[PDB]
Amino acid sequence: MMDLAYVCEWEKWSKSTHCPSVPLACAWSCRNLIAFTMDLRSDDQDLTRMIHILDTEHPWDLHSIPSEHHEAITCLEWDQSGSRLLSADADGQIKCWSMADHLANSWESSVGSLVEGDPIVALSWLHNGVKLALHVEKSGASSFGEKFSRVKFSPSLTLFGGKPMEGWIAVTVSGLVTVSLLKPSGQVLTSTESLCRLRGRVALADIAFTGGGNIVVATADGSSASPVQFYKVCVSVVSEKCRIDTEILPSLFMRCTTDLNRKDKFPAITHLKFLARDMSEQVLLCASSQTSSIVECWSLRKETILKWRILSATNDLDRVSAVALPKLPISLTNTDLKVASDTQFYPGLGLALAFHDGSVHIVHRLSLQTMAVFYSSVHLKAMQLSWTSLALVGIDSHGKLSVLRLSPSMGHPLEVGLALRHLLFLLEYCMVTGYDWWDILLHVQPSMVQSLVEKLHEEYTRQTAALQQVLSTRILAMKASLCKLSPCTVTRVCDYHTKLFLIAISSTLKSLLRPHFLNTPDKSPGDRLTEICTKITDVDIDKVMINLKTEEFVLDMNTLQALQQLLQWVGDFVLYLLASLPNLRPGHSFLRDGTSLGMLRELMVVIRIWGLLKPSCLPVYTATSDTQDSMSLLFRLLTKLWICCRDEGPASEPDEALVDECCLLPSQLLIPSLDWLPASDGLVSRLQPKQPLRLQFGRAPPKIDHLRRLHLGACPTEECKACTRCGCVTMLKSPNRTTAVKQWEQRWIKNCLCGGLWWRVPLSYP
Amino acid sequence: VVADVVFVIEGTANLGPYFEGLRKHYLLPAIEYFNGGPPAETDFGGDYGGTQYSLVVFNTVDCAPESYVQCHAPTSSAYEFVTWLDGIKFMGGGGESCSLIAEGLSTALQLFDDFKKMREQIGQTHRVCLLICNSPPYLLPAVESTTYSGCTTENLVQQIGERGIHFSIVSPRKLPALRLLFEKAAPPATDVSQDPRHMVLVRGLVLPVG
Amino acid sequence: LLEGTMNLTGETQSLVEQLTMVKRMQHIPTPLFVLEIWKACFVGLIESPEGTEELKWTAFTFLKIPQVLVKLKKYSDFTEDVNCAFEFLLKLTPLLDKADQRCNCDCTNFLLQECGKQGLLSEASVNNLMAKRKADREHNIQPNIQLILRAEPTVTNILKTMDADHSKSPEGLLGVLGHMLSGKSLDLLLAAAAATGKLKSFARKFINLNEFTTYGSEESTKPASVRALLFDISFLMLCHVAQTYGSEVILSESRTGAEVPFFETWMQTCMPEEGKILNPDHPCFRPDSTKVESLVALLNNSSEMKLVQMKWHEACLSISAAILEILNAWENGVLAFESIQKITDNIKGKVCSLAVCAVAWLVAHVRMLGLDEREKSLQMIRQLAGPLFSENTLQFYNERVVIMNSILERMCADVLQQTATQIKFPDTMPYWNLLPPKRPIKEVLTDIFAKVLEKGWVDSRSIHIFDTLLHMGGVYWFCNNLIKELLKETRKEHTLRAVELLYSIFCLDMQQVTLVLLGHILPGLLTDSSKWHSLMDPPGTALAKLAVWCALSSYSSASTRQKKRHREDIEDYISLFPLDVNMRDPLNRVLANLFLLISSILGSRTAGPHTQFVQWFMEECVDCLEQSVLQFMPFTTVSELVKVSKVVLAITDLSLPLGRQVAAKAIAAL
Amino acid sequence: PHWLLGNLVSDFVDTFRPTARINSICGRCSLLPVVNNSGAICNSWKLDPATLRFPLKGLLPYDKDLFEPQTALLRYVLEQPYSRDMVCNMLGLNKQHKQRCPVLEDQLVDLVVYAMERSETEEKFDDGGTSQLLWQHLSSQLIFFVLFQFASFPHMVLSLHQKLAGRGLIKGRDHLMWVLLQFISGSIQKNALAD
Ligand SMILES: [Zn+2]
Repeated sequence: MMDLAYVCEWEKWSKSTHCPSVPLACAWSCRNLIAFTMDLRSDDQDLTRMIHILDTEHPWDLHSIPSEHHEAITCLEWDQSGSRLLSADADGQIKCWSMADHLANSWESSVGSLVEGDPIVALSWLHNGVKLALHVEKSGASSFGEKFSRVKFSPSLTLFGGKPMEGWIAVTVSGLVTVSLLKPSGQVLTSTESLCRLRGRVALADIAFTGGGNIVVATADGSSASPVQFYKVCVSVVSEKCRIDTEILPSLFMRCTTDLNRKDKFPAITHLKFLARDMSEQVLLCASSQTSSIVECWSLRKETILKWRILSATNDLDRVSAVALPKLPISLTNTDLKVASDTQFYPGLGLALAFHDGSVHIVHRLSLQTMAVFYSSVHLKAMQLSWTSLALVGIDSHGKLSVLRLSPSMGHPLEVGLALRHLLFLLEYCMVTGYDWWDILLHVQPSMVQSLVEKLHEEYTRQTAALQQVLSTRILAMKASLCKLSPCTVTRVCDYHTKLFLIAISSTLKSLLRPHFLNTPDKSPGDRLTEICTKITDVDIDKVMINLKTEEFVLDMNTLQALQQLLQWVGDFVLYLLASLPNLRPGHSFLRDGTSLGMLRELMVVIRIWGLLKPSCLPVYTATSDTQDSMSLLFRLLTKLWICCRDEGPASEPDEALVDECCLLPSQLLIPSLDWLPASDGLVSRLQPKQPLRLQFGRAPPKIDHLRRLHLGACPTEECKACTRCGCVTMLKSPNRTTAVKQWEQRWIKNCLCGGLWWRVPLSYP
Repeated sequence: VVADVVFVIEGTANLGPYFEGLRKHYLLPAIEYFNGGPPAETDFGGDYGGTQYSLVVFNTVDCAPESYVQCHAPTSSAYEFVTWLDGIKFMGGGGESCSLIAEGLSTALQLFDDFKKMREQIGQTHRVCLLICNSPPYLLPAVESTTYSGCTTENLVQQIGERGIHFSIVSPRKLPALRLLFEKAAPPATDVSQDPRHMVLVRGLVLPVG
Repeated sequence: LLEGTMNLTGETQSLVEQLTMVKRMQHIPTPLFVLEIWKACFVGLIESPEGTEELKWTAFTFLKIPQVLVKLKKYSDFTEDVNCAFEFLLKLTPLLDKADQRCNCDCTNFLLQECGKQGLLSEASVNNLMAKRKADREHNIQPNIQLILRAEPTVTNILKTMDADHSKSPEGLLGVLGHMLSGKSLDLLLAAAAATGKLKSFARKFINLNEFTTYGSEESTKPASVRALLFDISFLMLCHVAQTYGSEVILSESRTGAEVPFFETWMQTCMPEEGKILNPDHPCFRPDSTKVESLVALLNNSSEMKLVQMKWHEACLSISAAILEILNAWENGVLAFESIQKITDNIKGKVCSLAVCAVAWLVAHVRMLGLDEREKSLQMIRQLAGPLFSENTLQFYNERVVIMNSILERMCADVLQQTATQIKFPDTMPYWNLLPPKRPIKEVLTDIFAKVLEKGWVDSRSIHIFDTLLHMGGVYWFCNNLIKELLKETRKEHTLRAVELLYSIFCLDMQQVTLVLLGHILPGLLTDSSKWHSLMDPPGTALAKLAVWCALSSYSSASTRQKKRHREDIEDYISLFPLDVNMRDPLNRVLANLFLLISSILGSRTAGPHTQFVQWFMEECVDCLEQSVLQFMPFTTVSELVKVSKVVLAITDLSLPLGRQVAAKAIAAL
Repeated sequence: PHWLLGNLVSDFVDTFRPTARINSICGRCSLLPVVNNSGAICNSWKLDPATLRFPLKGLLPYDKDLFEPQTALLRYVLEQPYSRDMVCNMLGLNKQHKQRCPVLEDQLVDLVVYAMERSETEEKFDDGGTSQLLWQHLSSQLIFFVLFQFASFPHMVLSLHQKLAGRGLIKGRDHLMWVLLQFISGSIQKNALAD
């Protein structure tokens, strides 16, 4: 089934007049960023040469790269990761945009190719040899090695090791092909060579890869009564330079020309597409007249040894205006077809076909029979499915950009356990890879959320103890983003983010202490500290601090001073938690977690040691007495709380002595305030099924830096980045470049702790 | 003498602040010892006989869709190697303490196999591998490597220790796991640490004693 | 020079309409006009390559151009002007001497006698012109001009005598046809018939002869061995016509009843042309299974010995399946190479058309194959197109071998270009494979346009490369790059020359080029705020002239690639130009959209170079017109144009009863 | 011109086309001297040392080729033996003052890459075959022009590297190395090695 999640339109910047339309490009990355071009056409033609980057969770904020492309942008293409964007226009000029300062709002291209005057008609990154297959029939198999498995693919152009080179290959409207190879250094090698000796028109082209490191490029000249020719390209590096070796493959003609009843209709091949890059053996063609069209699937299969035979074809359609092929790499064999028909799993078996009326058809891969139909109620000039293929984005024959959700069973009603197992399978696939799971949260209903969270934790267990290491913060981010979606579970998300932050501090503080000499070896001083704090249950802080070799815990008294704000957050969070004990609030989960309270104890002990070395590093508490040791008071109450939960099989409810002592804490100290990270402006909580949000671009339907705990003003003067998932704000450049704890600041250069990207926020100027 | 030098560096936030100090004290002198006298702009690549340097930089698992190891092709210029050591940006990390040492070592093994297919004018040369790390290894077997997939760090460091590769560890923070791996990579059959905090164990190569 | 190079076989009325158009656009005096016609004809004759093109150029200058002048005289004191132009020409002694060295005779004498015969020139004018030419000239084989001028009456009389099969005497038909197959005689007849409009009737005559000789009648060996030769001669000359002068002279254009001839269907579905690639497993190449086994048994019997009744159309349609089974037998290995030699000799020996049909299917089949799979099938062509099998030839064997080697050259050339394979039949393909192998195609375009500007005229080879680039990069790329190369000129002289050349270059596909020009290039130059510094006065006046000449010539209203490609093309001009006579004809839509843009530019603030451009565009719309492109002008332009600065009203209004009111408003209130 | 003047000035300069047409030696780009070492240079062949253009009297609209750098004349003169003083009299070189004349340097580089191309054609059908004679004359000529710093060594070498980069010109690289050896062996002691 299909629901419009939202429709984002330009405001007053439509009504392109007196200059005709142009074809659009669209590219959905692995991270959820849409790069697309549109026909704005207001006071400049550079408004048709701007590349809009739209983060799919905050669509109002649309970045607009002013690409310096003198003709119209033919192709956009994200990386195998999500970090670079290739854009090529007519008259050569492939540009490779990369992020500036790891912001998803600042792009700049330093590298590019140029085959001047020849329009680029196909463009692709080279293949890096990673390919995995999804076994849906092993969805319950309780190990991620059985569900997703790598399929032994070889990368085109391996260079001195197992390591693939990165680079692109483009195919021009003449017979020319060009390969550019990026070195690990900034150098770039280009080579162009004709495809075959008979130089001819290439009006449509496409690029797939094979096992064996061969590119397979298909050319057509649009005439639909002329053959769709095929070339095998092999890249090599000869001693300094790229070298391209081409070879003709079996061409195909097309049915509806041998129909002999009325063969003259459909005279234009309008789309040529391999079914997926790295699936080079099947080809989807789309012949079209002015009003009607035919799509066809062909396959190379051998018996003339190799020979293109048809698989299927549609009967007759409207004129196909756009085509989107899926990206989810299903395993495609016969048992998996059977089990995905039985358990109605349909995410990887669909193509979307827009038409010149409003309709959109999601149609089968192998035998092109229509699986679902969505009537727009004007046509989609560009479509793109997502990487989990649960949502398709599309740009219309107006300014409108819409995101549709496709249900994983295509509208046929499933019992709740099957829907749970489908969405859990996809979230596990996004967990094993690093892809974003936002499109999945389009499909999670509130009433199932809690059950889904349970299943995640059960799948976080029973993996093989290294997967549990590498999937920790990913499953905390997925747990928080799932628990955002339901009113029963909306309270817990703050806890999860502080849990991330706690670990992010804890390890780093245990990273900073370099033991000056190895006493009691084979245990690093993080582990010595944890052992000593877990065996010594003394309520005083002095008695714990005595037994901890405190000539080891030494820093240079410069970074030790610069750690002040993180230590301030530690002390303030401990005090807030203990004062919150007598009362569902931002701290309710931590009171019964023994492990986090142990971590808070360990940080209070190392804070005490560092305070004895230098007293300026300590947090400050405004005390309503002057003969007070506030750190020892909070440590006494923390040990008395933690001994409740460090028991084996305990669940000890806290006794009344702790309750009255923590009632006395606002009398003795002032509980300050705290900032809680997920300032929720995400759409997925705001959306509802059967109701689409109609947004305008740029309309957007106590300020702290959350990572370095600096208080910005009322209206902050220094500029900031915001995370795109959690929403934490940091200032962009560091305040003191000399005194900067780079062990802490350099962790969050490329991402946030939750995982999302940074995104530059504009200043207010009130 | 002829040397096949491979550096394996952890490109994460830890080793971020300490790298500049390590380079002046240990890495830069080690390159000079292989290349007598400091390099300046006259050294040319392309002599397939001679000393050939290489980098392998690895990462943790937080660079989630990006690749784990960035390898550089061999160079005969010590100067290009110095520019590569300047060009590393240490941006990674997050809420973790470990890193992917198995990946860096497996690609170092593939480097040494391609070196062994390269140099046939000499049967065996001085095959030196350094590991500049600040972090204990993960428990993951190696995933993004061919012919060394499914191997832990102990198995790979055994294969480094046999076949006569001289394995060294330079770490700015003294650690138990790194010492255990060094003890394991024992070649078949001196205090070099200028700073007391630094842990430097060099099976092969000569560094001024401090 | 374009009409000489591309369509010799075009009708003279289209050329007269186009030339009168060009004479009205830029106001050309009649003596300079006819002088440019003669100078173009002679220059194109001198620069022609030796072979068929030289015969075609001699026909165009000697026969088609004199007829064109006669039509101009009727449409328009023409004799005084053509006599003036002939004196203008007779001053140019080096051109005429270069031509006379190529003509091997004085060609000006034949021109003056021919224009005397047509009645362009008075006789006294002819005689004093020949006296002047002889005085300036003073300082065994017949030449081709005499052959052509005498061969055109033989074209008419051969039509009228071979209507009746030489009173049904096939021996006579064979002798006369063998005399035609002799050297160059066929080409002379075809060049004369093409230049004089009678190629269609000639093709109908040989096609009807072919239909008559398809079946045959009860006969002994001697009468049938004549009838098969008649099939060979008619077939090979029809293939040579279709490969030289295009295929559309072979088509019947209306066949009442289903009885389309054999050669028309064979050419439709089975013969490679330039833009036609064939499907080897089309249903045309799979007629039966019954007849093809009879035919492979026939080819494996011996010398046919059974040519007495063959139904040659059925045989020629079945050879494709026959050699397909032969190829499968050789790919399995069940047939030896030596039996392959026997089968190829039985094909190519007695009748040569069988080799042409087999080679056509072989070319389709090799074009579909991969690289490594081709090696066997190319050997088949090497045996089918090899030197002559001897000692059982019927009659006229060497001449049929020569014509067949030419046809097989032009069939195989593309496939044997894909893989470097030399078959070496012995120039006959003078303009073929012109582009460099690796160079990007804009460098080709800018170099050829630079050389055409520095000469001042367009060559024949340059016309062929411009055609291949228009076919290859498409219309938009072509027109945009040529207009860019216009707009970076800085001199008045070079800009005006570049525009006068670019109109003729765009006359390859004028209609589509006008749609791209007035729809995509000009609105993108007028709407973009950074672009209009390119619209300065030197190149800008020239560009406005070219746009209005293109608009008028497309309104008042041509190559075979362009016909195929516009039949290919699908576009919705109602959707491209939404617009806020028919108005579903796209040119009216482009013109209405452009005039809306021009009114919007004139009405706005921020006057710059683009306002000067739309001023110039409207001024040459006024000046170039006789009276209509300006029927699409919005009536608010009448008011606004004199707000931005008489006749520019009174011409632009098109004079309806409401149109007088807007006219009288603007003219009185200047 | 400015967009407000426009035709008013441009057409005006076009009416000075015939006067310029009077004052042009026709076919001046394709007229070549016979190089004699005698001195007493006719001032017709003098070029402009900055831009390799013919020095033109007035500001008229001359024909489009007369504003191009005359490289054909300079390459024809540099290919001749004993055209040493004639190239100095053309480009105004003086030998009391060293200058690093750039267009001379680029013409010498293009002469070297032309010799490399013509050596890579065959060079083996005819043993003399004008190739090794050209390389000997290139040795002598280029020694003189780099030795007095009218051109410079390292810019010449790296521009030569940019011309030969990727063109794949390898059959007579030994001759090019020989010519470079003549420069280095001539002047290693005078300059620093970084040159
Ligand atoms: Zn975040």
